[PDB]
Amino acid sequence: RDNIQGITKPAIRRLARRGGVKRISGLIYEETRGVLKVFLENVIRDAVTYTEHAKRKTVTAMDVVYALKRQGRTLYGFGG
Amino acid sequence: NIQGITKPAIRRLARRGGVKRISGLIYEETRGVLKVFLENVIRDAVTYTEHAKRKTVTAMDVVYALKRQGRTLYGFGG
Amino acid sequence: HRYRPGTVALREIRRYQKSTELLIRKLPFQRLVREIAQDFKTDLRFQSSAVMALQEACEAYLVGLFEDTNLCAIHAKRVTIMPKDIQLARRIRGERA
Amino acid sequence: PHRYRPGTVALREIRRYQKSTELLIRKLPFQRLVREIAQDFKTDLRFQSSAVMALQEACEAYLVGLFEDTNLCAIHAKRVTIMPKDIQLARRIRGER
Amino acid sequence: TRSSRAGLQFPVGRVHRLLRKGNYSERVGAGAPVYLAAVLEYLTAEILELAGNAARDNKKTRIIPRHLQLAIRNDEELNKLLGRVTIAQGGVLPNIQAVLLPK
Amino acid sequence: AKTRSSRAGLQFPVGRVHRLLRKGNYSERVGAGAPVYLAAVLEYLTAEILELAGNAARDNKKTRIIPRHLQLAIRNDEELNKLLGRVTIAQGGVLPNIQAVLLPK
Amino acid sequence: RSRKESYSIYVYKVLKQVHPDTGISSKAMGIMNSFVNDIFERIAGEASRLAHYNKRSTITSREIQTAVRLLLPGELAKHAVSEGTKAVTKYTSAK
Amino acid sequence: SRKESYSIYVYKVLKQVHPDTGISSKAMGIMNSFVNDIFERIAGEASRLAHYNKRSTITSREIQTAVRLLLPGELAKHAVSEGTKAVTKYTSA
DNA sequence: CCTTGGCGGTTAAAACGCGGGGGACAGCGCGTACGTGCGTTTAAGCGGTGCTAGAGCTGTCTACGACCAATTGAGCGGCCTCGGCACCGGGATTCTGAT
DNA sequence: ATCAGAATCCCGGTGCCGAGGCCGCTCAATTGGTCGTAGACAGCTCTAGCACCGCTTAAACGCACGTACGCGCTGTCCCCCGCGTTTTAACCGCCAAGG
Repeated sequence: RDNIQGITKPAIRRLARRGGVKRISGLIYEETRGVLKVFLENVIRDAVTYTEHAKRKTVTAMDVVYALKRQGRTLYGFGG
Repeated sequence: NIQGITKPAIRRLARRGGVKRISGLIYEETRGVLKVFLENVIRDAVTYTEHAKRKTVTAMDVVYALKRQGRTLYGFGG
Repeated sequence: HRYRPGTVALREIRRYQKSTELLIRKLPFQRLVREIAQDFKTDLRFQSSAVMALQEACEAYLVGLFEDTNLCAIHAKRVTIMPKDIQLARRIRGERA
Repeated sequence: PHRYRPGTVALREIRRYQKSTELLIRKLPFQRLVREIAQDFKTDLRFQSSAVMALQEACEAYLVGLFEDTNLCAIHAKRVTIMPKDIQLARRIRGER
Repeated sequence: TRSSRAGLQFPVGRVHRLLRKGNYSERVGAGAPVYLAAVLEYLTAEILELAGNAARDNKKTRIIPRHLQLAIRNDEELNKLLGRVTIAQGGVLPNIQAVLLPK
Repeated sequence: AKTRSSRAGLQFPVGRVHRLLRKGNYSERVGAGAPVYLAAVLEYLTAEILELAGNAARDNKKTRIIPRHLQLAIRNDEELNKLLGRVTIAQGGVLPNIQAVLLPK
Repeated sequence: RSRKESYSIYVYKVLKQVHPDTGISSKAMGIMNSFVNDIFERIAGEASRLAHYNKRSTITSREIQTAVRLLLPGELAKHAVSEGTKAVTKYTSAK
Repeated sequence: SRKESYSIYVYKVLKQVHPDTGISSKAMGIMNSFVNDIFERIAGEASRLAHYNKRSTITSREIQTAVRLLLPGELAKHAVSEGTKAVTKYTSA
């Protein structure tokens, strides 16, 4: 519960600064939280499918990396 | 040459997407982007033809070049 | 008589919304495609369905880019599209590095 | 110890956080969100440290890219501040929901 | 024949032959071609029924590619699936934004 | 020369690539010249990435290569950024990109 | 001579079950054939990569099922898994 | 367990390129994942080309046209030249 | 027995003059939204503890897929028919500019 | 609003052609067997994920705070568009070829 708000407002501030935002609005945080939640839902579902087919109930690093690979946001350094 | 994509052709292409007012410098940017896209797709198709050892580009080659570009098209028995 | 600007374009948009025929005529786009291809080979030819597929793909890509450009202009509180709008659409698309 | 007009402090934070590379989204709240999301789907889920770190870094990269696209949309619109409509347009052009 | 032994128009022999020629693994299970054929049959069936819906929207019985593309674009799921995929003689939905309507 | 790697004069192992292709489920039979060409292509791509990674490192005067250098090298070069615009490097960040109007006036 | 294969008859049949009073242009029939081939090869490639990562060289019904779970959207994935499981059971039950 | 990696080959390549430069283990994993992804992409594209062309075997022309297709013109040309030089070096002796 | 174009003939399309007025274009009220700080309120994370089934590998057998050769019936090759949807033209819907 | 005046929504007609009717053909999908291995079942093993608090410390919290770039409101100036207009040349027919 309330984990969607777990990403604090200053954390989103730092994310924006890395992105390159100078002026940040107050409703940006909620939309960013929604985008993060949707992307996490997709990647987690893909990784869960990967680990279920393996008959392993533990989500492994290779499962998540392969899920990111299939989603078009392939991430490196973690096997797969 | 590049005038083959005519002013009315660019007008119709823009109006298909819902554009209302078009500037005089839009034609140059549109023709440049279309030239880049055509160069890429025709490059892929000609590379397919070179691989095929044939003399003429086939419809399958164009469709699969589009697919490799991520622009798959239906209607041609791909 | 002389109408006010703006309504006509909406009328042809509504009418052409019911048709799917290819916009660009055959021979000029044909010549453009073949002169671009001449930079890759000499005396090279395409297939008929290959040419039609190239026309469909070019029309679809250009229409998508124009929709992106119009959306960028409207979101920029503008109605007439400018090449900078196309540049923004290309940059967000990721093609331009 | 000073407060300036809006932006120089923003520029300082931007310089600091572009000079820094460590994770901006904190690991514990992000992992808690991941576990909350995964609870609704499947029970008895164990996550590896590298898996959660991969989730965190991929999400950070996607968010930063979306922020870059939003900044491009705003600046192209002659605007400094970003609005939810800016993010809507950026995601519309990007194509990931 | 194995066409109707799986209760599908698409035969098992053709699909299993395609699987064997694709070398998708060392060996293909018995239910894999049947699974694929059933999924394909349902997908083409729903595509064609939304095509018929588009056809009756256009007041025409015979399916034209315009009907197919309207079927693709009305449904949110299919537009999500075949959004990057274009159709020859396809078109797009009736889409009018209210911002540009005259006063 | 006993191993085929010495005959080909490359660095990447031909044997492990051949084993992976065998356990690859993409082809029944593999030619005798494809592995060498693929190894050369992979080596050239790795060298292309590593040259710009070292360029960034020497710009930063850092011997060890952190993922920040990899991401900066991938994003800076037009060819790699166009090629790998959809590719994400862990702990990489993004380029320092300041627009003209972003600087205070 | 070349005897190229086509899914014309099966696609015509399927449209006839879903719409008897509905003709289909050869363009639409080709579109349906292309869609069928695309989806089949998509699920086949997903199963191939699942067999790759799982260190198992056998594609049973489980591999295609998880491929469909990964490929098709949630509600569509659920429907396809249900129908494919029913098809697999009825295929295994009989001769 | 018996999990192979390409760390030593990357180290040797770095030594032959930069004799006095190191790299991190995280960057090593990033390079390993990049190699895996590019290998998967190349294998899939070769598979699709072979299935279209009805070829039961793979030759150098397939991978050459693959390099031409995927990489841009200059990078594709350089990679093709390097691979052809390697093939000629192996075949000549 | 194929694909641009050789081009005849087309007939409506390329190319463009051009007005006018509403939009491009910047300027500027204005002031509510809100950087920046920054203490208050929050609880991060970094290093720990044993819990402890289960990832992974090995066993493992045997159910289940591959291999062989006969098979056998539908898969897609050949020509012909004829009304849905496009066209030729009228008539009536459904709009909207000037009013 | 108010009808004008074209302009779009659906129509009877209409005629020569896209889909789809009739019947083979014909080899590959189908048959059962017999090989034959891999993987799910069974069990194995210790590793880093686990429950949990528990303190730290960089960081999160709240709205008072400046305040500037945002948006009310408009002039600006004009870039273009509506339409006719005339020239453009691509297209309906015509079969190509070559291996």
